[PDB]
Amino acid sequence: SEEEEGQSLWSSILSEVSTRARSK
Amino acid sequence: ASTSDAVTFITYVQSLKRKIKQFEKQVELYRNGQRLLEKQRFQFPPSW
Amino acid sequence: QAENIYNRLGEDLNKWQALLVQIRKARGTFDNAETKKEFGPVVIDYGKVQSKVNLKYDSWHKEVLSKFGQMLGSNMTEFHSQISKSRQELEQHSVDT
Amino acid sequence: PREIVTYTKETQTPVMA
Amino acid sequence: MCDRKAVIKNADMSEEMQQDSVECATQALEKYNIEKDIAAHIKKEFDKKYNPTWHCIVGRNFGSYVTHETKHFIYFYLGQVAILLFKSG
Repeated sequence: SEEEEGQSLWSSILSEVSTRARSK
Repeated sequence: ASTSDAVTFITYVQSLKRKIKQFEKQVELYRNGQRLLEKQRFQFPPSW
Repeated sequence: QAENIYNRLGEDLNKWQALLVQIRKARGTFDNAETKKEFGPVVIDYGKVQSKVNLKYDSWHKEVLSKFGQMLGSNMTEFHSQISKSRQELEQHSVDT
Repeated sequence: PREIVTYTKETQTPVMA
Repeated sequence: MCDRKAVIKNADMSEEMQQDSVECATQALEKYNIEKDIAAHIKKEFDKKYNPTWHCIVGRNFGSYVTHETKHFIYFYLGQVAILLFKSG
């Protein structure tokens, strides 16, 4: 569904940005 | 070469000398901010 | 980031419906029944952390529900304001000038 | 004369349930 | 005591009219143990205040369709009874 698709897309984008920030 | 240009260069040097303390304060603020944003995990904005 | 999530989601009604559908699906995906799902000789004690994390995922779903509630309150207020302005115009100085 | 302002405030009015 | 307040679900009317209607309906419901008698008291107060006569809706199940003139029309829920009191003329 496009609903969960957009939710997971925002989730994946946030995950990628955070993981880039989470090099540590 | 001109007297006015030499005075302008001297004024720029004096402004840099006066702003050296402000630049050191900004450097300390930048170091503290980098440490804080790293520790808290406050991720920078993508366009930021 | 909540602000980033809201900015990406925007004020499109289809966006709000999609956010609601996805959040409902995700919240339904957290049916915590078995806690100590120990896969091997060493018991992986994911139980209490996973139960509290599912409570936190539902808490994030409730926070998203509240944020979408505020967004839909703003959107419904805007739609009702526009429709009521049109109705007030029709009541005071109707289209038949 | 008297004009008709049909600015009806239609809404969802549910029964008790 | 049930609170016959109003939520922002549909509100295009006069505030004084809405407050008078809510207070009259709740007071009549509290005073008269019969729902019909409470409705009669509410109608009597409304016809005494905003001239006679008009009928309002206060009950469990409520819904209709009419050209609701402004300043005396709303569609909400006043506590345990749906608040749909619109005066047309």
